[PDB]
Amino acid sequence: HWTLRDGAALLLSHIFWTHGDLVSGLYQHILLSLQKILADPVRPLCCHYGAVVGLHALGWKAVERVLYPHLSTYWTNLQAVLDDYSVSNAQVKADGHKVYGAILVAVERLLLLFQESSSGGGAEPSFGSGLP
Amino acid sequence: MFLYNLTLQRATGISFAIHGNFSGTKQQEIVVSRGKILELLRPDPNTGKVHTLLTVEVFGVIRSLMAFRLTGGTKDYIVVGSDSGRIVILEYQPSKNMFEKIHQETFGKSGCRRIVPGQFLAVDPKGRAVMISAIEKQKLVYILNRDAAARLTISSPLEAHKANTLVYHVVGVDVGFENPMFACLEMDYEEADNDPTGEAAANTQQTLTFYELDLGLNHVVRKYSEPLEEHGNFLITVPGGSDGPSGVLICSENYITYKNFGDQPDIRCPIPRRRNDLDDPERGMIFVCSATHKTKSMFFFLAQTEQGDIFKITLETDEDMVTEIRLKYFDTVPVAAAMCVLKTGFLFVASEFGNHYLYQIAHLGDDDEEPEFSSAMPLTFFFQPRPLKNLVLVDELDSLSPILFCQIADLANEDTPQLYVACGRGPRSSLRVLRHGLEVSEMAVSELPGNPNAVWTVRRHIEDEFDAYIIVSFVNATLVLSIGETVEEVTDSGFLGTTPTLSCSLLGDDALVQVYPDGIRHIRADKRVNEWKTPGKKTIVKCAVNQRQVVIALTGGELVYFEMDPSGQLNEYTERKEMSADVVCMSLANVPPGEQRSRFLAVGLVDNTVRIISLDPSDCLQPLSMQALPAQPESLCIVEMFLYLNIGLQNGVLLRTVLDPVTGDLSDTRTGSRPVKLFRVRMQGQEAVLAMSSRSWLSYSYQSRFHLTPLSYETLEFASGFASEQCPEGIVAISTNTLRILALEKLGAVFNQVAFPLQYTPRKFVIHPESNNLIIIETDHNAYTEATKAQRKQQMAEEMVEAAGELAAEMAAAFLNENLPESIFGAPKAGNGQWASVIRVMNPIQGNTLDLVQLEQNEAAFSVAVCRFSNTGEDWYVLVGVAKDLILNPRSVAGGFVYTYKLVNNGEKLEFLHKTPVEEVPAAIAPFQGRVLIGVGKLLRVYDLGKKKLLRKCENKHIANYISGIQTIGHRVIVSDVQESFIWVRYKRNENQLIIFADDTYPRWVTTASLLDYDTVAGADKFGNICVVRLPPNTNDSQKAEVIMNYHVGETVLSLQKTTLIPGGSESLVYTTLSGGIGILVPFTSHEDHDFFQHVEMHLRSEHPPLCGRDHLSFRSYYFPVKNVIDGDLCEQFNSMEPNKQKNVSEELDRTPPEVSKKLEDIRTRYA
Amino acid sequence: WLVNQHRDSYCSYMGHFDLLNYFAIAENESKARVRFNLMEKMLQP
Repeated sequence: HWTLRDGAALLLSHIFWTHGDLVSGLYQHILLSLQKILADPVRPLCCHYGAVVGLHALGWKAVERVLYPHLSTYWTNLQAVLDDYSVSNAQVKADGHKVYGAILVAVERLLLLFQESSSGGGAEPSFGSGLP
Repeated sequence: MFLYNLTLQRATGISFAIHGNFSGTKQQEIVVSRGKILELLRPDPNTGKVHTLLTVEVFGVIRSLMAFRLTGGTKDYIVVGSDSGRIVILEYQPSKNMFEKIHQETFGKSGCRRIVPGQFLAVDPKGRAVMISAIEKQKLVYILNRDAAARLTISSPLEAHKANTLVYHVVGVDVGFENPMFACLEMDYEEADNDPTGEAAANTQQTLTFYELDLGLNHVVRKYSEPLEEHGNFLITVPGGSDGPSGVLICSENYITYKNFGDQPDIRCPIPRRRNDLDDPERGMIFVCSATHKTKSMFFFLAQTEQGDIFKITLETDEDMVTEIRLKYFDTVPVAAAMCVLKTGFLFVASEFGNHYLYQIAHLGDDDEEPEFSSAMPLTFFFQPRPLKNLVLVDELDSLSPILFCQIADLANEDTPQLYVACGRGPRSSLRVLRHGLEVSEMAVSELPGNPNAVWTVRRHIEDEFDAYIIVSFVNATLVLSIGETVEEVTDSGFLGTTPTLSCSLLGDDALVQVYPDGIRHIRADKRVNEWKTPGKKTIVKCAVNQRQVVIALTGGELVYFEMDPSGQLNEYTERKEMSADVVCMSLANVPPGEQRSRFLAVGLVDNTVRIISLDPSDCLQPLSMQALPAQPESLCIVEMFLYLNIGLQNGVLLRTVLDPVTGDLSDTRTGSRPVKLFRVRMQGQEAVLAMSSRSWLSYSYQSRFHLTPLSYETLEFASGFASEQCPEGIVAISTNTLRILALEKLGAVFNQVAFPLQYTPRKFVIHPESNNLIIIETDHNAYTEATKAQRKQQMAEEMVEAAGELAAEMAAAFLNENLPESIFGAPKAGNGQWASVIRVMNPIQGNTLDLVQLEQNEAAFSVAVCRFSNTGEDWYVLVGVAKDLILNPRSVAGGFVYTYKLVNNGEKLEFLHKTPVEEVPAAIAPFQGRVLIGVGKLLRVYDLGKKKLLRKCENKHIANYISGIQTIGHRVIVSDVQESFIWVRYKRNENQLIIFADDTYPRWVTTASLLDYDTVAGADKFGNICVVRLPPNTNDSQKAEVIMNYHVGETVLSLQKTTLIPGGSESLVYTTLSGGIGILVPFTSHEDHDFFQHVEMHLRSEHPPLCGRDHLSFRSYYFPVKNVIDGDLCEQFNSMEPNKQKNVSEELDRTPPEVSKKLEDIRTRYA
Repeated sequence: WLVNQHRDSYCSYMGHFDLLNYFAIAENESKARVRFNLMEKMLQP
């Protein structure tokens, strides 16, 4: 049932780039609601995974400044995977998008630079080996 | 929309091999290491055959494998180095036939990261400390100690980290009686990052750092720091102390150096060169492996170079130092990764690309004709090639070469689909054909007039190993025969076989029993006629032979039992049981030599209600129970591995039942609409069954498990065993109006193959639809051709003539007369821009070639396709791409050409027609709608047949990457990008323009693509990521493609294809891998089918951890998460669990363990 | 960044056995020469 968010995310990006800059006074409120639902540990993993591409794959101007300062919103579930618990949804599936999060950034630079690469090296080393 | 992972073939490539004693016996065995599969095998000096002991998948990438020994112990331990952040210790139990985990110590992160050890692993040969370290910044020391209970204990690793340091190789150096001593090559790169000019890159030498450990003060300190001159690769473990000096042999580039701590000067010894070598002198020659042989008399080592030359290092040691190093030419073997020398004169060479062989040492090579080479002689030596002369072919295995392309289709007149594998390496390549069944071998073919229907095999004695009488029966006649290696008609048998004999068994020690419906005549060895007449005119329908009992069945449902009296006569029971049906089958198991006799008896009836008949006199001729039957049976038998009940019917079914008076399990499999006859056969000592259908079916037992492997043969009606001097283990199978003898040498479980010699590694091949032919293109890196080698030899011959040595140069004739084979002695070809392009058409039915068309040396073929044009009629065209000026390290190309062939006589003769230039080497050609499309690099164009040049109709430039694959269909064109996942392009007919409307968000290194239907497009990956992309129905025929299933196999998959495997089932995604395994994907039908296996996957992750300590979910979801795919590899290990744990799992699922295993085998039963 | 990403890519080639197997196929070399070349390229990526 994960096609529901994929269609919503595709439409979310569609309205972001089509005409969302004419009289859009909510253009900042849509961004504001993103960290209100994501940057809080009281929410479950289902909605936490629902905002993994709603911020990164929307540009790079006001995106990198958000992803960097957070430490207690991504490292918590990374080391909470070897627990032998009930059914999960994003304990290993959310790691796919964070690897993808270092793809577009590297492509833009090929055409925080050293610190970002060093920080990503301690999280996933296969990202720089599968695609450069 | 759901998939199930199932594999049939496994990785047969050896990456790491060790030698030692792990089973506790006195016979040596080898433990091989695959990429992620642990296989155990042992040799056999008696028969020279090697059989697999146990194959368990560890679900983890193994990076190293080695062993050690304890002081005063008797059993070795297994240490496995993987990509995880933990080390494991294994102890195989021969009785349990399983690997038991001893310790599990997690120290750091897992995966293929920078700070993960596992690649390099070394131990003190005395058995006190072991070293594991990563490439950089990490060095760990584990201390092994045991208590008074003879139990091995492991302590915490020691912190010996050193940042900004590069580790080349770690080896365990044995130095007399002292602390475990370690030598390694270290490198510093601090100056390289601080010198942008480039001066720090030059003249950068490495050191040989020696580490000393203290067991009392618990510290690690660097003792020696000795810089080197040239770069090193690995060290040879040379034992010291009593036997040999305590030193190490460092292999270098074109040189070898011995270095020992103290007052030992360095020894320099150059490596010789083969006479008048055609290779580039600027190229080097290095070593790939080093074997250690521990012999009480003398010690010597073996090495291997790139050219397959074996040099033995013999040391004339002093009291403490060494004198010199000696070298000699001994043997010639193909290119191998690592070899292990075994005791009692055995040498196993484990190849890295090709088949695995097993050589036997026959001669030590003492005082040969070729002089040895040492270091004391000054000055650039040379050696002459020599044949093997020492090793012979003993054993061979069905090792699968890495596969670059595969294709499954129907090319023979039979309905069984054949599998074609294009693999190999250069001259050792072979386009082998895979067949599902066993290897059918014939020894003698004879013709017998009449209609043979039964052949018997009676031995002289029960415990003998040779036969005494063979009888062949007919519908009306019978002839007697005997075996004397001059088999003809025998006369003094004394059988009087005028009447059709139903059966010829062995009742007495050397007596035979013949069955005829006019009376039973016992044929004794002594001149005694024990003829029993049949009361009345009634006849007999079947028989039941036994070692100590005689059972018959008269017409109308009448049963008479005979008992074998030890005095010499026979008795008859005083009661006949009445039955309501007609006897259709009869069977009885053999009397156990240890026990008294058998009790369970099964009688087939038309009423389809089989009843168990007791054999004891207390309850003789009495009903016991009843069991329902589907239809009228045809044959029945009782197999003992533990007895089992087997039921055969008149149609293509095979029913199996456990030994139980009450009805139990009911397992069936398709066997045909033919009467199935089940016989008694012997293989591997245990009993087995042999059913008959349109194809012969065999079901034997292996590792306490019953399989179902059919036989590649036509319809048969009768079969029996065979045992003589020529073939101790054979099977006799009579055919239509002829006599044939079969044998079973190779086990041949699945995927038998036949080899065919080739010249270069084929890339792709296309099946000719009409004349059933193939088109094969060949290209290899640094390859030559016949013309280039011929002119090089002539130029080389002229140069030596020009040299005019002291005219006195008579070796010109000998150089051109004696030529060495390329497949076994290697290929002496060098250069940078040297290639080959061989186009060959081979008939799959035969093994010979049809035409050989060669091309220029600087030309290579990467793609081939068959196209049609509307201007011509039913003519078939062949187009082969040409590569020009390929440069590896920098990106600099020059272009290519496309060759058009007439294809004279539908794939029997090729001729040159014309040429056309292109700006880039083509990669994939796919015609559609009567025209041809060739992807020229980043530019996508549509071509058409012209007079001199291909007419251009459209041009595309939106593709900013290299096109690696083009798949076309009647509506759209699917483009497989090397960087992007998929590009969907539609080409119009009236507009004539390539339109790009959709793409994919996920970047993938797509190697190949396949089409399942109109909407689904599959794709592979360089690492083994298989995904299927579904496009929404609303597409502009803004369109970012979604993904419904993503799964990582863990091994490189280079081909995807979906077809029907066996007639009578559904299709499945059959894909092979680069390791050499074949995996299938089983689709699901109902919701509960996926739910039950989902619960099994959830339960087995916690109830059965992997052997090497690797997390199951993240290992499969390494690159991409696993979606809509259920792993069946973990479910296959359900039979390798303790019964108490299995009982708990079954009760958790509210089922029984027999039923759980039935569904596990049912998945393979349906689609395989 | 260039140094960090290069050192995280070339060093991961040896961990995978099939990636090493693929490297030994594209070139007429053995697994020994392949692992030496990647190890000698660490001096200046």
